[PDB]
Amino acid sequence: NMAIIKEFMRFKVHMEGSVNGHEFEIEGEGEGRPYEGTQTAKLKVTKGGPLPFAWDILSPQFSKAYVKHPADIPDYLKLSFPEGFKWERVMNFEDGGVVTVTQDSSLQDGEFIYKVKLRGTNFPSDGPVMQKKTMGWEASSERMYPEDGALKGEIKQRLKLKDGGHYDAEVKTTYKAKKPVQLPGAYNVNIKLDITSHNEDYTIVEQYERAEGRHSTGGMDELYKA
Ligand SMILES: [Cl-]
Ligand SMILES: [Cl-]
Ligand SMILES: [Cl-]
Ligand SMILES: [Cl-]
Ligand SMILES: [Cl-]
Ligand SMILES: [Cl-]
Ligand SMILES: [Cl-]
Ligand SMILES: [Cl-]
Repeated sequence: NMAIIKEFMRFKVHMEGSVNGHEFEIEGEGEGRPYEGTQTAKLKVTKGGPLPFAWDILSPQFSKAYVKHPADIPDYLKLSFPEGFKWERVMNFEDGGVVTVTQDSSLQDGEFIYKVKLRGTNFPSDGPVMQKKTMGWEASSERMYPEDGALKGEIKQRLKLKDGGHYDAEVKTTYKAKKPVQLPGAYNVNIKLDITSHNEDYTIVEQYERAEGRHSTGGMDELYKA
């Protein structure tokens, strides 16, 4: 609703997780312009810091309410509020690392509330994640489509490395409204996530993300719709 999701919205996030058995907690808050598809966040490691792995595997887990949509693509996730939605993600990294994530999103007292759980496993002890050799995500295209009564997204997601190379992951996410709301058809979401600042050990980190939905069919008529 245009009433309940305002042009500027704040959020609080809590993550509990483990990577290669190393347990941690993160608390953060953020803000942005949901209909414009822009947001920032500041995250703080509150337990298990400093983290012995790349911040970059956590950054994409910290807000799909802030995606710009053409007027004629049902904004399924915005419409799930105030009750909200859940998402479940699997990231298969090319060296056998795996990240599984679950998230609950709701709207409480006019603020989004995000609860995240993360399990990262089988990262090579001397690979770029555990050795902190990553340098942020390339811009991504998430292919969205409805399936089994939920909204699914698939990404071929690419991390830049300090050595000039790259490090890839296959990602699939299911996004499911807690109440029935109309699912969209297939379309793409262009995403760019930046680490804007961090302290030396990444126990305080600031992110920015821009995300915009675009039609993937419909030709010039649907182009730049909205
Ligand atoms: Cl407003
Ligand atoms: Cl506010
Ligand atoms: Cl979306
Ligand atoms: Cl493990
Ligand atoms: Cl390890
Ligand atoms: Cl970055
Ligand atoms: Cl659609
Ligand atoms: Cl478009």
